[PDB]
Amino acid sequence: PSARDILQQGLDRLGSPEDLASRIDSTLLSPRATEEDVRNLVREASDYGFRCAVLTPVYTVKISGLAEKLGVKLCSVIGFPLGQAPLEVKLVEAQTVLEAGATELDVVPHLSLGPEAVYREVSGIVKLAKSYGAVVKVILEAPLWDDKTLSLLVDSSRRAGADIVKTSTGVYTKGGDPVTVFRLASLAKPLGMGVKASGGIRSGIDAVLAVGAGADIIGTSSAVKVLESFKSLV
Amino acid sequence: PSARDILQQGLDRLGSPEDLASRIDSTLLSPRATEEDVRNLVREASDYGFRCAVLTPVYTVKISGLAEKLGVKLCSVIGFPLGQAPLEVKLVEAQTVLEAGATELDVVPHLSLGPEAVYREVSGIVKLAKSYGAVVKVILEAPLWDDKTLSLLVDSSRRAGADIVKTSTGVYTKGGDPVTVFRLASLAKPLGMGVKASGGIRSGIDAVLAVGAGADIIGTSSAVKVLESFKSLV
Amino acid sequence: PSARDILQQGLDRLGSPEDLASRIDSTLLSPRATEEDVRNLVREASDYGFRCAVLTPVYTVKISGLAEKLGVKLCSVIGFPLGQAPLEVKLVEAQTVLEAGATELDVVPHLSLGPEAVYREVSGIVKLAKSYGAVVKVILEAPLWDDKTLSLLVDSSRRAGADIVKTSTGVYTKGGDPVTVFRLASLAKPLGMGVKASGGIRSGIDAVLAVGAGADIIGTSSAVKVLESFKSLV
Amino acid sequence: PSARDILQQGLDRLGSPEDLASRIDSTLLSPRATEEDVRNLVREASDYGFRCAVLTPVYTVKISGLAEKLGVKLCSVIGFPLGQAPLEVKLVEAQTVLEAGATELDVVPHLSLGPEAVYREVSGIVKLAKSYGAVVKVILEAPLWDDKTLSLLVDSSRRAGADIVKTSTGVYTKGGDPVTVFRLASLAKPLGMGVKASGGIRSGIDAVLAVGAGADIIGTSSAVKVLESFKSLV
Repeated sequence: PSARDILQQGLDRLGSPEDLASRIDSTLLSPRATEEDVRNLVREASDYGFRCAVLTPVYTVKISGLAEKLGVKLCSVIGFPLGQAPLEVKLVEAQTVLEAGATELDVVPHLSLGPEAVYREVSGIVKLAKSYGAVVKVILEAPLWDDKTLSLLVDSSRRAGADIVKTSTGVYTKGGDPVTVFRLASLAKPLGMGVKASGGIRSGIDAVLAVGAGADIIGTSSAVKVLESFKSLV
Repeated sequence: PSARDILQQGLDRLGSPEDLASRIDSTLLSPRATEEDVRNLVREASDYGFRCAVLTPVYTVKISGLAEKLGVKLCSVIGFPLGQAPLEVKLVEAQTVLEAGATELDVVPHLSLGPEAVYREVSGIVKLAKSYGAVVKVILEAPLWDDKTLSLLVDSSRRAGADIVKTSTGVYTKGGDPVTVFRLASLAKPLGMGVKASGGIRSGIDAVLAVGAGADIIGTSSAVKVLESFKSLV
Repeated sequence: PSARDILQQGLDRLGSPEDLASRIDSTLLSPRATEEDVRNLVREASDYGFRCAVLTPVYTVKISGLAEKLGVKLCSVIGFPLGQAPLEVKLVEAQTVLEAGATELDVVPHLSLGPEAVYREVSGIVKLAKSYGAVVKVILEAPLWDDKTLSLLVDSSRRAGADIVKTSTGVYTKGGDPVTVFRLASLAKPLGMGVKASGGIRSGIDAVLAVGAGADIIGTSSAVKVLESFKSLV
Repeated sequence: PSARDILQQGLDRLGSPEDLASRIDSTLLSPRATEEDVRNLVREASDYGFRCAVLTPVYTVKISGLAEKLGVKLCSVIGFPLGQAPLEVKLVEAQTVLEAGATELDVVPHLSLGPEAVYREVSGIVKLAKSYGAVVKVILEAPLWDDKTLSLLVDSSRRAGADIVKTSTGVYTKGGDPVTVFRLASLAKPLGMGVKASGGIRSGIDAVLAVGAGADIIGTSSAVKVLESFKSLV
């Protein structure tokens, strides 16, 4: 795609602030995040109509009550952000979050073990997830691998039953840029998988470019600012 | 302007690679730059049809012969990048480059001395530049000032007779982003002055966004990559 | 302490490369780390006589056989690096690594829930660790808190029965610098707890400075370079 | 040298705060620096006994009166920080500063033109400088070149009549670290040239390590903090 292609595609897909808001997974995954910050995250998600609230396992559970009351979908990260705890540990972690009402999981598999291990690991998590009717997004840290390796990873995710593939944890890499988004999307979309872009998305512009590049969902810890920035540059 | 506004404005103005190449001030201002590098810069500027080649005073002089032969317009930075040498020094520097054939000057005034001082100083080099029919672009390091102060600097530049105002040196600040570009453009355009965006412009998308925000000229040390990036994202 | 004080204290404690190597927790906690990399880490730990090898739960388990064969002590990070999975999850994770032979745990508690919560949580893993005669190092992300808050965290760690307190995860903060190390040490040592410095320790000089500031143990992903750098600056 | 060597050497040379203060060239070379900041720089230089005040040409001239009254030696940067204005322009610049009372010049030659050009250029500046009994420090941007090239540069400076060689402009590179300081010192000292380290020196510790590595003079824009940091770590 050309530069013009990505800009035009973004414009074709985001006609209104509501369109953008509906694609944003409002996130809070900071070592400093308090219960108060989490409450504010969920309330604002409802206030602005964001796709869902993304939290760590503990806060997902603690805030599930309020989220249910306000009708805010909850997404929890799993084995995040390093992803090198054993499969059993991630399942116990996913279980507690699923039992609490979380309907989506942003999973970090043990990527460095290779495509086959990722397939076996993700399949195990998707299995638990399906029993709750939960959606699984697989974080692939795309900036770390070449295309051949990213393809193998996307394919293992597909074969595992995953719905969406995510570009980055936003910790070890950043994947909110058009190039990284396109690298993942050019592989995921043909297979019918959704695409989530995350990492450094701070402006409405950043958001529109990511969508134009192929992202279906926008992950960001600055959801409100991204939305306001979309409406007005300054 | 909204995020959509700047994207659309960028698309409306840059329909072809030629349109882009025509607005690009291909630059080389590095402590590592060699004569060989400069020859390559000027030759490729000719190859790609870039707006001009931007160089330091010494290389502007050394390459003037080649530039003339290949029909490449030359632009020299003056008092770059700190701008705290006295006017007398800057005038001697400009005089030498003008004597060599440079038709544009990207001047860094002693900004921190205040709007009035900038007015007097720029009025001086503009007077000199005019005798050679050369254009003057005033670098204002926009990211350093609030809107009130930037307006004062833009106004002084206008009063002094300058043609264009530039967002940044790319050294002490980076002003290639849409917000910075708009901040300057919103003030300068109503006054009939041109706007040049510089600082961190590495992709074709960066270029299109800067133009959409109001930049007439794009300054970049990666002219070739920006152009190729414009044609193909990856 | 004065700058001279920390330098002198560092020199007084590290007379030989062996003294240094003996205080180094050779670490590998990367999303890119492969089994091969881990084998190399453990083998070189043996070669250089490093204090132990620090790994993620999965690799701690996979390498336990080799580690035992080469007589390399194993330390696993727990709930690393964000620490916001519930205690139950962290306990399962620790249990598996302890079952494999790990004798030390570098634990990341859910710091942002407050001192009291940290006390209860750490008391839990310490109880488990004790049944295996394993040592527990509590990561406090010192750079994130003021002295009053850090003191509260140090005190909770002490009350919970932890042996050592660690300055940082090396991910959300970097705590290998003398100031951070002293901030922690000034609080922990008077309480009889050990101090581990981690985050950005790349040179032998970084190591000596951290020890001079009060670090008993040095955590680093560049163990070999730190040692060689200790022997020769260049 | 070993890590211990550099720490011990620093301690041998900096026994008191006064020792450190006497080696510090208190600097202010910011695009934001105002006349008020400059006055404060000079007053404090006297207050703490720093070696001298380092300023841009314009401020050197504007503050010379006060500096003379307080007995504060003045050092001006020349052709700083890019160094690619012609020799004649730098001489006019050096002249105005010398005529004002500046007794030291921190010169940035056009390094990328090669050793021979640097020799011819520096000789020209040293010539003007000697007539005022002024000292010349030649900035070599050491981090940019290999040892062979740095040696050629140090030798051209020596042959040119320069007194001191400086590691960095602090703009295009940073040379306050032990490694970079040693690289320059191991070449300069045998030839009897002084050594100035600059770039990122913010702590008393940073200062002591640089001296231990061979720096005779410490350039820093945080002179007061470096000195206070030397006396007390926190």
